[PDB]
Amino acid sequence: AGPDLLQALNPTQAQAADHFTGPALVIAGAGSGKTRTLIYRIAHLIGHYGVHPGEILAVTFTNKAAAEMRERAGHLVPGAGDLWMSTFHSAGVRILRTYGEHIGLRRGFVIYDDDDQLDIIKEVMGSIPGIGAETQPRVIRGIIDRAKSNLWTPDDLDRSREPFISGLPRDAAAEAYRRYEVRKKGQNAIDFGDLITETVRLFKEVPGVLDKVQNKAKFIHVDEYQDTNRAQYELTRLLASRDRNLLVVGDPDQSIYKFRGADIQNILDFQKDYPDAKVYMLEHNYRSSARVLEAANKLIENNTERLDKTLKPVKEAGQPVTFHRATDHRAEGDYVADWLTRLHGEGRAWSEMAILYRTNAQSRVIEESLRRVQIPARIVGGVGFYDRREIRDILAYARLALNPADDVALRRIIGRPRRGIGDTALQKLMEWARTHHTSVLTACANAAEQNILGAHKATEFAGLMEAMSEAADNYEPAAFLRFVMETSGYLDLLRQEGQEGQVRLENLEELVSAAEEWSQDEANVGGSIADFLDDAALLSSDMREDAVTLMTLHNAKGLEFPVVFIVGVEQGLLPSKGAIAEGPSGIEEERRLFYVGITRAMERLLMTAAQNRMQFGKTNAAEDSAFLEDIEGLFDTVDPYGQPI
Amino acid sequence: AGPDLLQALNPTQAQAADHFTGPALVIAGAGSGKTRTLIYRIAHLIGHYGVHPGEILAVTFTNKAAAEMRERAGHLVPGAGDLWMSTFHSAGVRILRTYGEHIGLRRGFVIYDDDDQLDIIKEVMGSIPGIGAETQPRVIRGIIDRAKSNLWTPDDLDRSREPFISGLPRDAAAEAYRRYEVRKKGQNAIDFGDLITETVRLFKEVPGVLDKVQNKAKFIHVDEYQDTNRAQYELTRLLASRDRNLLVVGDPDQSIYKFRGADIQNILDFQKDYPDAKVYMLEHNYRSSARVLEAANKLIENNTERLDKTLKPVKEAGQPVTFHRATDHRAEGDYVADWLTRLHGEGRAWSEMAILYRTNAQSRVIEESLRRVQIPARIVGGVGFYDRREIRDILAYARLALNPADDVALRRIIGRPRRGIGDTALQKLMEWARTHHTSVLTACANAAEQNILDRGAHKATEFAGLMEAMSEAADNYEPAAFLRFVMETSGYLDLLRQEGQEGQVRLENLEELVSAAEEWSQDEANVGGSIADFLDDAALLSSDMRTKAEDAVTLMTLHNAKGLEFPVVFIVGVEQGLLPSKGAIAEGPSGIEEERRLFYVGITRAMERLLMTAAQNRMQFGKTNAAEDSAFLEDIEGLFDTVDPYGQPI
DNA sequence: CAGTGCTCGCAGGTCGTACCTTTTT
DNA sequence: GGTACGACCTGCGAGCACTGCTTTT
Ligand SMILES: Nc1ncnc2c1ncn2[C@@H]1O[C@H](COP(=O)(O)OP(=O)(O)NP(=O)(O)O)[C@@H](O)[C@H]1O
Ligand SMILES: Nc1ncnc2c1ncn2[C@@H]1O[C@H](COP(=O)(O)OP(=O)(O)NP(=O)(O)O)[C@@H](O)[C@H]1O
Ligand SMILES: [Mg+2]
Ligand SMILES: [Mg+2]
Repeated sequence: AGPDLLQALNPTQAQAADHFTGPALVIAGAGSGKTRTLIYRIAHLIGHYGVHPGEILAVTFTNKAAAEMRERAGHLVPGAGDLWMSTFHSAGVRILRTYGEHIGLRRGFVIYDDDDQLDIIKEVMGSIPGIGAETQPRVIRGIIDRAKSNLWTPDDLDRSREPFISGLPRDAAAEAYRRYEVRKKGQNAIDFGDLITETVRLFKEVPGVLDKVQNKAKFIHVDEYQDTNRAQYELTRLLASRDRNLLVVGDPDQSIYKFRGADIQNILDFQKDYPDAKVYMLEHNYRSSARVLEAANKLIENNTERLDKTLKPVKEAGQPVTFHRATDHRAEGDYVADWLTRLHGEGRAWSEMAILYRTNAQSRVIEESLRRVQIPARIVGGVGFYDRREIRDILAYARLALNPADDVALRRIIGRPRRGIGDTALQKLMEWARTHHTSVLTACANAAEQNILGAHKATEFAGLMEAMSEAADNYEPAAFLRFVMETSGYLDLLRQEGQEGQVRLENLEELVSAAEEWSQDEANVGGSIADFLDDAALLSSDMREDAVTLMTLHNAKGLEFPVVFIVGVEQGLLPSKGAIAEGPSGIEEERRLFYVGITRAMERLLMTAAQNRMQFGKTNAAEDSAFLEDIEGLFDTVDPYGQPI
Repeated sequence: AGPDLLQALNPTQAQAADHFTGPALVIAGAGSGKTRTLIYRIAHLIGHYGVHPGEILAVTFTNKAAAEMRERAGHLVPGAGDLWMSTFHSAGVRILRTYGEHIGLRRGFVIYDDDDQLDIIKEVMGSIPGIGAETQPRVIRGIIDRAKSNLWTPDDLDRSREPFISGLPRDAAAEAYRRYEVRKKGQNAIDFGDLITETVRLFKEVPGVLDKVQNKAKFIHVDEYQDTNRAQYELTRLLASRDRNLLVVGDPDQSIYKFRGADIQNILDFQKDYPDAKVYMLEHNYRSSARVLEAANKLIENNTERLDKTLKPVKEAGQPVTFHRATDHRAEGDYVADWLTRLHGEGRAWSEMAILYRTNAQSRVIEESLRRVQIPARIVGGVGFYDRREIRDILAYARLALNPADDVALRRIIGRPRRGIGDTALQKLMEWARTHHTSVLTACANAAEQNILDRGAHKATEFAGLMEAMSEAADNYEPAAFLRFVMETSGYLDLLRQEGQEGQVRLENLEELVSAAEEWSQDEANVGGSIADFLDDAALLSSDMRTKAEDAVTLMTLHNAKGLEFPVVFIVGVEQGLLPSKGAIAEGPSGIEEERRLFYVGITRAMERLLMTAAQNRMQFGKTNAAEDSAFLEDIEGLFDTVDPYGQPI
């Protein structure tokens, strides 16, 4: 043990990793060693001040940094597994899974997925006066999710500034959110946002529970605090409130989540909320060559009313930062394609390189261009593996197995394994659930009996589901799924129309393969199948080698690569058609995004643009990004083969 | 040298049974020993004249007479096994199964039922000028079957006397028969009447075949010759023509089949057709008590223009013949029910008794009144066991398995084990067979390929694939287990199992079909029997196989009864409108006289007691109607004794 | 370009109609 | 009375037309 702070950390990084008690703010620029300090402190609390691992909580946004830090502390300090380290939402689960029965969340409270929460909205919209038969359900969800991100009730939504939200009348939307709650609450179901707001509701209402939890978080670490919303803050303040051992780390230049409700004021107001906090500032960049740093510092400079802090380079100015405008986007794909294999020959490993884009659609062209040259590719945050119809419906059987209520799942799974269950019979069964205010699954069992709703076809279904329930009380997750896949008939469907479907059944076996890992894994000892549906539904962009890493500019936050390709630096993408109509605040949100990208590169940064670009079936002229003007003369533009132009 | 004639037969019976070569007619009244002569000649040909059994043929109308003459043979004479004994239609089968190719019947031609005849008709009658729904199919079937009973061709039908037939224009009906032939023919298929006409057609065109068959029929016997139709006669004359050893037996008073197309002239004109024949006449009734005979003799007496022949009773006048008019038809069922039990305790066994009725609907009432009292009931000629959907649909798989072109069977099967097979796709499949002149089966295999009958393209390939599996299982497999295969693999058991509460008694019948298919191949005459051989045997069955699928009262029609006898016989529904029937009355005297022969046959079945009944009211299919005594009881009045529900005169 | 919705045409089940009653291979 | 056949809904599937690319636990 005995990790001298001064050995692996510079003097102020050391003094901050030495902070023991009280509120602390660690505020510094990109690649200044913020996270690394956060990892060394965790080791320094245990080894020096003798804090027990079980007293420590460290929370970030994406689960990629969460695992990073777990192991990261380990080869210094054992007990990475004794530490509580995850996202706010993962914590939200664990807390509400242990304490849910206090607030009216019973056994079988579900995790209603994003796509899942649409069928709910569609089913409320008919009842509501605010209309467009044209208003997209996902617009209503935008309102709701963001509202719980601000920690507002439907009543607080009646009183919001704007008389119209998105496309809607203030009171209409509020009412949707008011009938959304009643429906989902009556299904014993909670959504993403609830995992935060409901926890905040748990600590305010039952103070004795908070007290017991704060024993597990005595010493509280938060990375990426610049991206925390009002809810997350409120949860944080409540967890700190007893011992006030809260130490948050962040950068304001890096706050890219505003669209989802990120509050830049949370990191910038930290000492107004905690006057007694200590403030540590890091001025040095350890990550990048001075060549890509000067480029970053000159870009972010253009942002106005930002805290101006020193970021001084510690590395010699490296290989010049380059940009290439290729006539086509396909030639942009081939430029990156080509220049990956070149850099490879020179000795760069595939994994040390990564491709960053504004929006996901940009990845399709990139892939095939890699595929062509046969460059191993690893895409992060594409169309999910758990998004695919194959896997999704199986879990809908899995959810409905544990939760007789879910009618959002019943919709997807009643149809595909064709039981010939009627369309008009689905409406009367919804009129059965409408008249009885009832758990829908039992009405189908009672279809032959009672009010008699094609009669028996329902009794045979409740029997197939009871068979899943009895197989849900006892049987193993890996083989319980198989039971479902088989006995539902989904596997007989897929076999019967199987030529394209055979690759679909291949996915379905892989679900058993991933469920083997989950079960035979170390943290899952005696893990329930309900615990698996939990862990699947919260996954960020390991469950979701030596390959080029494709992904979005947003996802990248917190990582670093020796070589980084930023593609689609163009007016309309970087700063986006949305962010252009926003006005200065919009452009300045983007400028931070482009900043985060630039600060990812360690040795080389290669950025590209296209003269023409296609989006869904029309080719359009493309203009260089306004941001390249901001950095002009800090980079050398390049021809498809690599020389200045 | 064994079977001494003068011991078991009276002298003229003996002289007749002694006839060896040349045409011979034995013509006598009821219960005279005509059939009883027929063995003793057959036995006398073998033991005395040294005729070889394989040279002998004996023919009748009903398998019941095929049983009679087989038992009569075996239980009375050694070496009875090779004797060729069956009906005309059964003969037609065996002859056409052996020689068919000479006349253009391919290997494995299919034998259609009478029900079967209607998918063919319903297919053709849309194209012909005489329009349907006014004219239902079963009328057109009536013409064709009767046309071929006369041995006539569509052209001959254009030349019939009547300008209208049943409800139809002469040439319209003729045209339907002309397009029914071309259809049936193109399926490699033939109906019953063909089993005669085609055989007659086979002997006329190819002489060398007739010659080879006439070796097996050198000596020919025909019982019940009075009921033979024009075709049957023509088939007989041809089989006789070479050696002319034909001996026919019969009674004119007994000719009840005119509606069938029976020729009363055939037995009457025998010596005009065979001027060298011998004519033996039996004047004695061995069967019945003098009391049941006098009643018969005095009834038939009323018929006019019939040959007058003395039937003199040999048995003392027995228990008086009784008649009872019960208020209801139910009380008539109850009177029969009641009096059966009575006759039982006094020592009569159930089987010695039988109940005869005119039309089959009369049996339902009777049954339950037997069931009530719990009297064992053996019903002959009711709704067939092989008529039932369960059975019939399985054999439609069997037929179609052997014969790809059977679109009459395909209809009754393709949809039953629901395959998603198109209603509207059946019309496209029929427009495929209409456009291609093809058998239907290969259009289903060619579904995914070719013209692609879609919205279910795969559905048809999976069908023809289920049928090839039935073809290969038809290739080499046991009849018993081959049907099981069909029952399972078609999914017909699956349907009845799934909705199985009522369908369990149905899947029980399907067990019985495997049971009789098991009982059949175990049978002695079936050695190395093909399943094609079974379907042949099944579709020709008269009113053993039908009755099986003991010691019981026998229920059956007056018609079927022809040729049998019982010590006790009930005759029910002797009433104006049943005996002689509402049709027979409208026919006028010829009709009246037919029915009088029909009633005559009933009376002459009874050995010891005949008991006849009537109802004052009779329900048929809803409304209860006033019922009247039959005008025939008038004919026999003072001859019998009326009775009350308990047995004494009113 | 693609994923989703939404409407046409076709399978099968259930429910109300007409005719039945001659008789058999 | 019984059956056998012809007209009425529900049910599912495969070519339209359509419509959306921000960014995420
Ligand atoms: N005292 C040090 N000596 C050498 N390297 C260091 C030191 N401190 C930090 N680093 C390195 O600096 C790099 C980035 O550190 P990091 O913790 O990721 O900063 P960060 O602020 O969390 N990055 P970001 O979240 O994007 O702003 C890592 O490669 C560290 O190894
Ligand atoms: N010579 C006889 N000796 C003893 N019994 C006889 C003699 N002749 C006839 N019988 C019996 O009387 C029955 C009637 O004769 P049978 O020929 O069988 O009926 P049938 O003459 O054909 N009447 P039917 O069948 O209505 O035309 C026979 O079956 C014998 O039982
Ligand atoms: Mg960091
Ligand atoms: Mg006889």
